[PDB]
Amino acid sequence: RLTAYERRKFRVRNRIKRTGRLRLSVFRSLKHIYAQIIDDEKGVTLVSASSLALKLKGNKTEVARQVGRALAEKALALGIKQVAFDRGPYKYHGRVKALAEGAREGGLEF
Amino acid sequence: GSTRNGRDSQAKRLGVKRYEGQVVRAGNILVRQRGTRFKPGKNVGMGRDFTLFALVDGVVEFQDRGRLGRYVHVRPL
Amino acid sequence: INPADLRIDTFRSSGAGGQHVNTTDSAIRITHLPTGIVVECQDERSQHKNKAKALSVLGARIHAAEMAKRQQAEASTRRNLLGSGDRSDRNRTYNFPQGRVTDHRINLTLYRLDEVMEGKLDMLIEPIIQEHQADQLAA
Amino acid sequence: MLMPRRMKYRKQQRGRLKGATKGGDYVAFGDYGLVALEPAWITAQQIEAARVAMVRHFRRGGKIFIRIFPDKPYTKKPLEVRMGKGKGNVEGYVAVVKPGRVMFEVAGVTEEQAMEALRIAGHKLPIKTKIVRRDAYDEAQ
Amino acid sequence: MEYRLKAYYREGEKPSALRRAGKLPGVMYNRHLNRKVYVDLVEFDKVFRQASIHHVIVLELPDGQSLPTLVRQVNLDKRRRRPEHVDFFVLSDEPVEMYVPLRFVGTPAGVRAGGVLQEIHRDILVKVSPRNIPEFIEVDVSGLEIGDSLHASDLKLPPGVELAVSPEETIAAVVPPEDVEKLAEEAAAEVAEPEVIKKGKEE
RNA sequence: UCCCCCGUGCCCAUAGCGGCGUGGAACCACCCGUUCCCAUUCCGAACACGGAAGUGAAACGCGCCAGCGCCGAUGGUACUGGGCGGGCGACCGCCUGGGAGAGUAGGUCGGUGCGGGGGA
RNA sequence: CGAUCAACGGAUAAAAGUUACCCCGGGGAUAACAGGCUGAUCUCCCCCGAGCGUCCACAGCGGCGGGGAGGUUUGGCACCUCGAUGUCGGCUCGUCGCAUCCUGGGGCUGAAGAAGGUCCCAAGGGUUGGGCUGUUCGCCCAUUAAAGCGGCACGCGAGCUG
RNA sequence: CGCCUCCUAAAAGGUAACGGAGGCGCCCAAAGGUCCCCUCAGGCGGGACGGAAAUCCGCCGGAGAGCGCAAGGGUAGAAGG
RNA sequence: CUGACUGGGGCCUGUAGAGCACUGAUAGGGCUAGGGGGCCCACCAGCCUACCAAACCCUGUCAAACUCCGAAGGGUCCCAGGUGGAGCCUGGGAGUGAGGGCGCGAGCGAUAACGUCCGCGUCCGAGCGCGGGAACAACCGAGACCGCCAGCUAAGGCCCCCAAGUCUGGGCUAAGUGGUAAAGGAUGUGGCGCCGCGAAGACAGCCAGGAGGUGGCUUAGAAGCAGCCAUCCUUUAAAGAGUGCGUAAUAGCUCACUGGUCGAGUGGCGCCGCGCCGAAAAUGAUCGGGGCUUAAGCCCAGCGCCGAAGCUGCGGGUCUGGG
Ligand SMILES: [Mg+2]
Ligand SMILES: [Mg+2]
Ligand SMILES: [Mg+2]
Ligand SMILES: [Mg+2]
Ligand SMILES: [Mg+2]
Ligand SMILES: [Mg+2]
Ligand SMILES: [Mg+2]
Ligand SMILES: [Mg+2]
Ligand SMILES: [Mg+2]
Ligand SMILES: [Mg+2]
Ligand SMILES: [Mg+2]
Ligand SMILES: [Mg+2]
Ligand SMILES: [Mg+2]
Ligand SMILES: [Mg+2]
Ligand SMILES: [Mg+2]
Ligand SMILES: [Mg+2]
Ligand SMILES: [Mg+2]
Ligand SMILES: [Mg+2]
Ligand SMILES: [Mg+2]
Ligand SMILES: [Mg+2]
Ligand SMILES: [Mg+2]
Ligand SMILES: [Mg+2]
Ligand SMILES: [Mg+2]
Ligand SMILES: [Mg+2]
Ligand SMILES: [Mg+2]
Ligand SMILES: [Mg+2]
Ligand SMILES: [Mg+2]
Ligand SMILES: [Mg+2]
Ligand SMILES: [Mg+2]
Ligand SMILES: [Mg+2]
Ligand SMILES: [Mg+2]
Ligand SMILES: [Mg+2]
Ligand SMILES: [Mg+2]
Ligand SMILES: [Mg+2]
Ligand SMILES: [Mg+2]
Ligand SMILES: [Mg+2]
Ligand SMILES: [Mg+2]
Ligand SMILES: [Mg+2]
Ligand SMILES: [Mg+2]
Ligand SMILES: [Mg+2]
Ligand SMILES: [Mg+2]
Ligand SMILES: [Mg+2]
Ligand SMILES: [Mg+2]
Ligand SMILES: [Mg+2]
Ligand SMILES: [Mg+2]
Ligand SMILES: [Mg+2]
Ligand SMILES: [Mg+2]
Ligand SMILES: [Mg+2]
Ligand SMILES: [Mg+2]
Ligand SMILES: [Mg+2]
Ligand SMILES: [Mg+2]
Ligand SMILES: [Mg+2]
Ligand SMILES: [Mg+2]
Ligand SMILES: [Mg+2]
Ligand SMILES: [Mg+2]
Ligand SMILES: [Mg+2]
Ligand SMILES: [Mg+2]
Ligand SMILES: [Mg+2]
Ligand SMILES: [Mg+2]
Ligand SMILES: [Mg+2]
Ligand SMILES: [Mg+2]
Ligand SMILES: [Mg+2]
Ligand SMILES: [Mg+2]
Ligand SMILES: [Mg+2]
Ligand SMILES: [Mg+2]
Ligand SMILES: [Mg+2]
Ligand SMILES: [Mg+2]
Ligand SMILES: [Mg+2]
Ligand SMILES: [Mg+2]
Ligand SMILES: [Mg+2]
Ligand SMILES: [Mg+2]
Ligand SMILES: [Mg+2]
Ligand SMILES: [Mg+2]
Ligand SMILES: [Mg+2]
Ligand SMILES: [Mg+2]
Ligand SMILES: [Mg+2]
Ligand SMILES: [Mg+2]
Ligand SMILES: [Mg+2]
Ligand SMILES: [Mg+2]
Ligand SMILES: [Mg+2]
Ligand SMILES: [Mg+2]
Ligand SMILES: [Mg+2]
Ligand SMILES: [Mg+2]
Ligand SMILES: [Mg+2]
Ligand SMILES: [Mg+2]
Ligand SMILES: [Mg+2]
Ligand SMILES: [Mg+2]
Ligand SMILES: [Mg+2]
Ligand SMILES: [Mg+2]
Ligand SMILES: [Mg+2]
Ligand SMILES: [Mg+2]
Ligand SMILES: [Mg+2]
Ligand SMILES: [Mg+2]
Ligand SMILES: [Mg+2]
Ligand SMILES: [Mg+2]
Ligand SMILES: [Mg+2]
Ligand SMILES: [Mg+2]
Ligand SMILES: [Mg+2]
Ligand SMILES: [Mg+2]
Ligand SMILES: [Mg+2]
Ligand SMILES: [Mg+2]
Ligand SMILES: [Mg+2]
Ligand SMILES: [Mg+2]
Ligand SMILES: [Mg+2]
Ligand SMILES: [Mg+2]
Ligand SMILES: [Mg+2]
Ligand SMILES: [Mg+2]
Ligand SMILES: [Mg+2]
Ligand SMILES: [Mg+2]
Ligand SMILES: [Mg+2]
Ligand SMILES: [Mg+2]
Ligand SMILES: [Mg+2]
Ligand SMILES: [Mg+2]
Ligand SMILES: [Mg+2]
Ligand SMILES: [Mg+2]
Ligand SMILES: [Mg+2]
Ligand SMILES: [Mg+2]
Ligand SMILES: [Mg+2]
Ligand SMILES: [Mg+2]
Ligand SMILES: [Mg+2]
Ligand SMILES: [Mg+2]
Ligand SMILES: [Mg+2]
Ligand SMILES: [Mg+2]
Ligand SMILES: [Mg+2]
Ligand SMILES: [Mg+2]
Ligand SMILES: [Mg+2]
Ligand SMILES: [Mg+2]
Ligand SMILES: [Mg+2]
Ligand SMILES: [Mg+2]
Ligand SMILES: [Mg+2]
Ligand SMILES: [Mg+2]
Ligand SMILES: [Mg+2]
Ligand SMILES: [Mg+2]
Ligand SMILES: [Mg+2]
Ligand SMILES: [Mg+2]
Ligand SMILES: [Mg+2]
Ligand SMILES: [Mg+2]
Ligand SMILES: [Mg+2]
Ligand SMILES: [Mg+2]
Ligand SMILES: [Mg+2]
Ligand SMILES: [Mg+2]
Ligand SMILES: [Mg+2]
Ligand SMILES: [Mg+2]
Ligand SMILES: [Mg+2]
Ligand SMILES: [Mg+2]
Ligand SMILES: [Mg+2]
Ligand SMILES: [Mg+2]
Ligand SMILES: [Mg+2]
Ligand SMILES: [Mg+2]
Ligand SMILES: [Mg+2]
Ligand SMILES: [Mg+2]
Ligand SMILES: [Mg+2]
Ligand SMILES: [Mg+2]
Ligand SMILES: [Mg+2]
Ligand SMILES: [Mg+2]
Ligand SMILES: [Mg+2]
Ligand SMILES: [Mg+2]
Ligand SMILES: [Mg+2]
Ligand SMILES: [Mg+2]
Ligand SMILES: [Mg+2]
Ligand SMILES: [Mg+2]
Ligand SMILES: [Mg+2]
Ligand SMILES: [Mg+2]
Ligand SMILES: [Mg+2]
Ligand SMILES: [Mg+2]
Ligand SMILES: [Mg+2]
Ligand SMILES: [Mg+2]
Ligand SMILES: [Mg+2]
Ligand SMILES: [Mg+2]
Ligand SMILES: [Mg+2]
Ligand SMILES: [Mg+2]
Ligand SMILES: [Mg+2]
Ligand SMILES: [Mg+2]
Ligand SMILES: [Mg+2]
Ligand SMILES: [Mg+2]
Ligand SMILES: [Mg+2]
Ligand SMILES: [Mg+2]
Ligand SMILES: [Mg+2]
Ligand SMILES: [Mg+2]
Ligand SMILES: [Mg+2]
Ligand SMILES: [Mg+2]
Ligand SMILES: [Mg+2]
Ligand SMILES: [Mg+2]
Ligand SMILES: [Mg+2]
Ligand SMILES: [Mg+2]
Ligand SMILES: [Mg+2]
Ligand SMILES: [Mg+2]
Ligand SMILES: [Mg+2]
Ligand SMILES: [Mg+2]
Ligand SMILES: [Mg+2]
Ligand SMILES: [Mg+2]
Ligand SMILES: [Mg+2]
Ligand SMILES: [Mg+2]
Ligand SMILES: [Mg+2]
Ligand SMILES: [Mg+2]
Ligand SMILES: [Mg+2]
Ligand SMILES: [Mg+2]
Ligand SMILES: [Mg+2]
Ligand SMILES: [Mg+2]
Ligand SMILES: [Mg+2]
Ligand SMILES: [Mg+2]
Ligand SMILES: [Mg+2]
Ligand SMILES: [Mg+2]
Ligand SMILES: [Mg+2]
Ligand SMILES: [Mg+2]
Ligand SMILES: [Mg+2]
Ligand SMILES: [Mg+2]
Ligand SMILES: [Mg+2]
Ligand SMILES: [Mg+2]
Ligand SMILES: [Mg+2]
Ligand SMILES: [Mg+2]
Ligand SMILES: [Mg+2]
Ligand SMILES: [Mg+2]
Ligand SMILES: [Mg+2]
Ligand SMILES: [Mg+2]
Ligand SMILES: [Mg+2]
Ligand SMILES: [Mg+2]
Ligand SMILES: [Mg+2]
Repeated sequence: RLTAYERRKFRVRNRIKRTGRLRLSVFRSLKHIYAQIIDDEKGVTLVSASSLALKLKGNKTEVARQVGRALAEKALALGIKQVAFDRGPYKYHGRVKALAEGAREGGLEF
Repeated sequence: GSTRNGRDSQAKRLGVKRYEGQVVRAGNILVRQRGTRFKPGKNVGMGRDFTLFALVDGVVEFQDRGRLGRYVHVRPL
Repeated sequence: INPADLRIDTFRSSGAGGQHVNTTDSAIRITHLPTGIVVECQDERSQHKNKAKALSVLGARIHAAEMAKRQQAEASTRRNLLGSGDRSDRNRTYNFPQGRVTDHRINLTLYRLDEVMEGKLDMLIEPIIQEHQADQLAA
Repeated sequence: MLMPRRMKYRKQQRGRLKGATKGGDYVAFGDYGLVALEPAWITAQQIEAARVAMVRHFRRGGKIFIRIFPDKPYTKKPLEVRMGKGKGNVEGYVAVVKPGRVMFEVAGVTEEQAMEALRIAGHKLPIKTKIVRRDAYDEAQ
Repeated sequence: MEYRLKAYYREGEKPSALRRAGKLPGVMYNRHLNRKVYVDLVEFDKVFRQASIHHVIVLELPDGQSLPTLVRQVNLDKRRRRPEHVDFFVLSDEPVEMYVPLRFVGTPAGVRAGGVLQEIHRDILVKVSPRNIPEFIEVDVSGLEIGDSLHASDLKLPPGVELAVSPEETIAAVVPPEDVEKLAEEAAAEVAEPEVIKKGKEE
């Protein structure tokens, strides 16, 4: 017995995995937001970023954008340029969108 | 006395066409099937009739993933 | 149609057909030993298509001859009970002048036409039933 | 007599009679059993004649268990047709029986009664039979 | 009460040769051991017809050991109706699931009225200690009419023995007898010809 | 490199059902709101945003339990590639090599890769 | 774009019957007769013993089922024969089988006797004349010890009949 | 009489008979493309007209529904709404 | 050198078998809708079941078009062995496109056909050349280049026809079984194995008794042989309220039974052997014949021999290859 949340999660992720690009996964809790860039071909996380690790503070949307910029900076340092956005169970909107936009501003390619 | 039967359709010659370990070129049909008895794996596309074919030159590999199904892959050479 | 009373006679048919009529028998000719009815056919070429019609017409006479002897028995009986003497004869006469319901079998006359020709009467048949015991019993 | 109340298909290929029974080889209900010693298609006519043979011996009393069921249709072309023109019509049903099957079982009855009833029933069947009584080997199954 | 049976170890001997020599191949095992054995056929038959799977059989091994076992499985030759293999379950101090004979005490009143006592279970599955194995379990069937039934819930269990089947499991029933008076209606009973289940645009 | 939690993968029920117990510092959840972005064929349930008074009740995580589900030998057999025989046949045997399924003993209330936050 | 070219690789744009008045080329690659293989059907004999037979399963019977025999029926197959194997019935002449119609011997009998029933042995000889019908078959008349059943290319047309 | 599905087909493919069973000669301007969102049948209990079955509520539920039509394969980690 | 075939390794499969998780089938229970029949009722509720009977469950089963399972095998690829009247590639020339028997797997048929239609194989076809099978295309043996008055074998055989043992060791069968068949029947006969019953003397014969209450649902007058319902008990063996003659009245004989006798084993399963009945068709019979009985039959174990156009020896021909 799965839920709409797990089904929606499998649905969007399976489609992402199929293109073979490195995936930018985003987890969004009530307080924080987390992002890890994953090589599903080895099952390994390459670069990480989160509000909980950056001690970010204020408005959730502006916070997300900043963790997005941070993830980009650390990614480019590793030669990671092209990526595929994994919105998971979340609509592309608000905080998740902000993180994506922040990642793009940093030169991350998608 | 007569028959109300006597009909049958042409055999369709479905099945796997390239077995695990076989050297294929991009485009080689790997499996002919009805529905997804095998699912497309790495470097394997699927046509509108569920046909699996190689996307790259390489070697065929099969994999049984339980409830996730059986997959056909091509490993580049 | 049960077989213990049937002797079936086979042999060659009679008429056109060529060398097949000459050689192959194919003329079934059954004989129903208890009733005596003999229905015998040669119409289709096979004696087994001929066996079918032979059996299917023996029944049509085993049933016809029994239904006769039973309806011949139904008219010999009924003709006696009703009696052609329906001018004035056998059982009872019902007076509507003076109400004398009488049965000439015994004699017993009474005025119960009101209670009989307007209802039941199971007790006024009793003497006709009782006088008919002592009719048989005493002799 | 015995025949399926309904079926998915009217007519059935004949198949084969290889080997000992798949199952049903041990006494499972009554005290004595009638075991088949050679393979055959057993007709519902034969089954019911064996049954009637047993109840008419018991006269009143006992319990008979029939452990084979004729679900296989038997086909025969009309007399005097030639080959072809399709499969013949269903004329009856048979129970496929192979060596070792317990076909009938009796209970509630003395030994001599059980021996005699099953013997007479064996005479109504187209195969050699053997009378057996319940064993620990049977209970252990 | 308790039976003894000389057993012997086997290794590479072919089972066919053993049985042609009058020896019944077998295996003896539990969670600690597993050994290929064989016993003399006629000797085992004398024991098993009494012991069945209900009473303990101790195996007198050639190395001097003596192990208490229960017969756990007997494979029958389907054709010849003869045993070809035995599983001996080596018993130990732990409680064990096993089958215990049912003794149907009394004559059912339905039987007095002409009925028949159908003995659905002649034993019952039970968890119990090997030191605690009863010989039977009595059951009072004299109250059963045609057609009444007893279940495993109605079983009075002795001390230290625990029912291992659902108490809903029926264990006996008193059924109506066979009767020639019914033959006449059964022979003149007409059967409706079998209906074929529809396929395609019919279903 | 150890313990807890949060992500995300692998094995594809030995991982599930049920029952019980446990956890809110942290994390996660409910939770508070519905101004704003966004949303309901009605409904802030969901989706979404802004929040932090409360609660681990639900959910989730972590334990324990074998009633169910799942897994499951070892023996022996069926069947059989090849080789032979027997029977008038329906069919039955022998040799050599392979070898089930059901059942029995038993096994299981998961294991593991990566990256986070926390703890020693 | 125009195909029930649906006989769906679709001979013409355009097409049904009859021949006993018949013809040729072929085939025993393929039917009808006979044989053969088979034995479903046919005949006969067994197995079981439900029940009948006032009583009594088996004098005589034999429910439902079971196993055979034969190769006389009608079929199945298409194996020799289509550069020919003449077919029904009758006549003539037989010969053989025995599952025996008579006669001879015998067992049981619900065998008093006489006459029967049934079963065993037995194939030596015998087994009538007529009416009807092309008939085989069958019905009928008058008899009889009896009025047997089958095989032989349903014996027999280089013997006849037609 | 052509085409499809299943079997006979003897675990690759293929495989005959006047063998066993069913369908096709269409359909859809959305019943198509792409994004997003949603999960069924059935069973039990609750519920005005209202029932075996309208709609509503709750619990149980891996797919036995649905997928335009035959059958098969496939399928809710959608191909279904 | 890539071939058929073979070794290893990977993968593909849903058959045999088996199973019942699905589709259906399914007997017998349990449990329980729905009806049915019976109660009490219509006040609408209320009770019975051994009638039928959905689901569900248990026991027990079935299936080409059912599968939770699932072989042996097969296919295909890779590396290897494999130099063969092998393989690939391109051209020239065909013939064939009526097949048949056998073994196995099925369908059809009737678990009929010297039947029919497929699959795998095989042989005939074309090996109607050779040895065996009495004779006989396809069963067994065996692929004939020619010559030999040399040898070794194959199937099959070794008493005579008729080449080779009237060979050797232990059995079985009296039916000429062998030398032509089924259900089923039968103290034929021969083995094993395993239970009963057996010292207050058995089975079989002689001997003495073998009774008393003596009637019932009870009657077509028969307590006991008349149809049932009957099965109590006793006169200090303890002898039926009854199996065979009279009976819609009785005798009397008889067993089961008890004792007395004379002086030694008896019955039952199960596996196996070999025989018996069941067993009737048409020109004259017969296993090929003659003939065969501790076999000249059958089973087991042995040594030897005969036996072909197979193999060897010797000589020759021709082609190919190698010198
Ligand atoms: Mg939320
Ligand atoms: Mg038709
Ligand atoms: Mg067909
Ligand atoms: Mg067609
Ligand atoms: Mg085809
Ligand atoms: Mg085809
Ligand atoms: Mg097909
Ligand atoms: Mg395949
Ligand atoms: Mg498509
Ligand atoms: Mg496509
Ligand atoms: Mg692998
Ligand atoms: Mg790969
Ligand atoms: Mg005429
Ligand atoms: Mg003509
Ligand atoms: Mg004819
Ligand atoms: Mg068939
Ligand atoms: Mg039959
Ligand atoms: Mg048939
Ligand atoms: Mg015809
Ligand atoms: Mg014909
Ligand atoms: Mg046909
Ligand atoms: Mg048929
Ligand atoms: Mg029938
Ligand atoms: Mg069977
Ligand atoms: Mg029989
Ligand atoms: Mg079982
Ligand atoms: Mg985690
Ligand atoms: Mg707590
Ligand atoms: Mg919890
Ligand atoms: Mg907290
Ligand atoms: Mg707190
Ligand atoms: Mg607002
Ligand atoms: Mg604002
Ligand atoms: Mg708050
Ligand atoms: Mg909690
Ligand atoms: Mg969650
Ligand atoms: Mg298992
Ligand atoms: Mg094993
Ligand atoms: Mg084999
Ligand atoms: Mg066979
Ligand atoms: Mg083997
Ligand atoms: Mg082996
Ligand atoms: Mg298997
Ligand atoms: Mg297993
Ligand atoms: Mg678990
Ligand atoms: Mg849990
Ligand atoms: Mg994990
Ligand atoms: Mg990994
Ligand atoms: Mg950390
Ligand atoms: Mg046109
Ligand atoms: Mg049409
Ligand atoms: Mg055409
Ligand atoms: Mg045309
Ligand atoms: Mg077309
Ligand atoms: Mg055409
Ligand atoms: Mg075509
Ligand atoms: Mg044409
Ligand atoms: Mg044209
Ligand atoms: Mg044209
Ligand atoms: Mg034109
Ligand atoms: Mg025309
Ligand atoms: Mg035309
Ligand atoms: Mg013309
Ligand atoms: Mg004319
Ligand atoms: Mg004319
Ligand atoms: Mg003229
Ligand atoms: Mg003229
Ligand atoms: Mg004219
Ligand atoms: Mg002319
Ligand atoms: Mg001509
Ligand atoms: Mg011409
Ligand atoms: Mg000509
Ligand atoms: Mg011919
Ligand atoms: Mg032709
Ligand atoms: Mg012909
Ligand atoms: Mg003809
Ligand atoms: Mg002809
Ligand atoms: Mg003909
Ligand atoms: Mg003919
Ligand atoms: Mg002729
Ligand atoms: Mg001829
Ligand atoms: Mg002839
Ligand atoms: Mg013949
Ligand atoms: Mg016959
Ligand atoms: Mg015959
Ligand atoms: Mg014959
Ligand atoms: Mg017949
Ligand atoms: Mg006979
Ligand atoms: Mg008899
Ligand atoms: Mg009588
Ligand atoms: Mg009598
Ligand atoms: Mg009687
Ligand atoms: Mg008789
Ligand atoms: Mg009869
Ligand atoms: Mg028969
Ligand atoms: Mg003939
Ligand atoms: Mg004839
Ligand atoms: Mg014919
Ligand atoms: Mg004929
Ligand atoms: Mg012909
Ligand atoms: Mg011909
Ligand atoms: Mg032919
Ligand atoms: Mg001709
Ligand atoms: Mg000529
Ligand atoms: Mg000529
Ligand atoms: Mg001529
Ligand atoms: Mg001539
Ligand atoms: Mg005679
Ligand atoms: Mg005489
Ligand atoms: Mg006489
Ligand atoms: Mg006399
Ligand atoms: Mg007299
Ligand atoms: Mg006499
Ligand atoms: Mg006699
Ligand atoms: Mg006699
Ligand atoms: Mg004579
Ligand atoms: Mg004579
Ligand atoms: Mg004569
Ligand atoms: Mg005359
Ligand atoms: Mg005349
Ligand atoms: Mg005449
Ligand atoms: Mg005249
Ligand atoms: Mg006539
Ligand atoms: Mg007349
Ligand atoms: Mg006279
Ligand atoms: Mg006389
Ligand atoms: Mg004559
Ligand atoms: Mg004829
Ligand atoms: Mg004749
Ligand atoms: Mg003639
Ligand atoms: Mg004649
Ligand atoms: Mg003539
Ligand atoms: Mg003539
Ligand atoms: Mg002549
Ligand atoms: Mg002539
Ligand atoms: Mg002449
Ligand atoms: Mg002539
Ligand atoms: Mg004339
Ligand atoms: Mg004329
Ligand atoms: Mg196929
Ligand atoms: Mg297939
Ligand atoms: Mg295939
Ligand atoms: Mg195959
Ligand atoms: Mg192909
Ligand atoms: Mg159609
Ligand atoms: Mg859309
Ligand atoms: Mg629902
Ligand atoms: Mg409701
Ligand atoms: Mg309501
Ligand atoms: Mg409702
Ligand atoms: Mg579906
Ligand atoms: Mg439809
Ligand atoms: Mg090479
Ligand atoms: Mg190769
Ligand atoms: Mg190769
Ligand atoms: Mg290989
Ligand atoms: Mg099978
Ligand atoms: Mg099932
Ligand atoms: Mg089961
Ligand atoms: Mg089967
Ligand atoms: Mg099966
Ligand atoms: Mg199949
Ligand atoms: Mg299958
Ligand atoms: Mg398994
Ligand atoms: Mg394999
Ligand atoms: Mg292979
Ligand atoms: Mg391989
Ligand atoms: Mg090589
Ligand atoms: Mg060559
Ligand atoms: Mg060649
Ligand atoms: Mg070369
Ligand atoms: Mg040339
Ligand atoms: Mg040339
Ligand atoms: Mg040609
Ligand atoms: Mg031909
Ligand atoms: Mg052809
Ligand atoms: Mg052919
Ligand atoms: Mg062939
Ligand atoms: Mg021949
Ligand atoms: Mg063959
Ligand atoms: Mg075959
Ligand atoms: Mg087939
Ligand atoms: Mg038959
Ligand atoms: Mg043929
Ligand atoms: Mg044949
Ligand atoms: Mg055949
Ligand atoms: Mg052909
Ligand atoms: Mg030729
Ligand atoms: Mg040859
Ligand atoms: Mg050849
Ligand atoms: Mg020849
Ligand atoms: Mg010869
Ligand atoms: Mg010779
Ligand atoms: Mg020959
Ligand atoms: Mg020869
Ligand atoms: Mg030859
Ligand atoms: Mg040569
Ligand atoms: Mg020599
Ligand atoms: Mg030799
Ligand atoms: Mg000789
Ligand atoms: Mg000599
Ligand atoms: Mg000697
Ligand atoms: Mg004799
Ligand atoms: Mg002889
Ligand atoms: Mg003889
Ligand atoms: Mg016998
Ligand atoms: Mg016999
Ligand atoms: Mg004997
Ligand atoms: Mg004997
Ligand atoms: Mg009485
Ligand atoms: Mg004999
Ligand atoms: Mg000797
Ligand atoms: Mg020689
Ligand atoms: Mg020589
Ligand atoms: Mg040579
Ligand atoms: Mg030389
Ligand atoms: Mg040379
Ligand atoms: Mg050469």
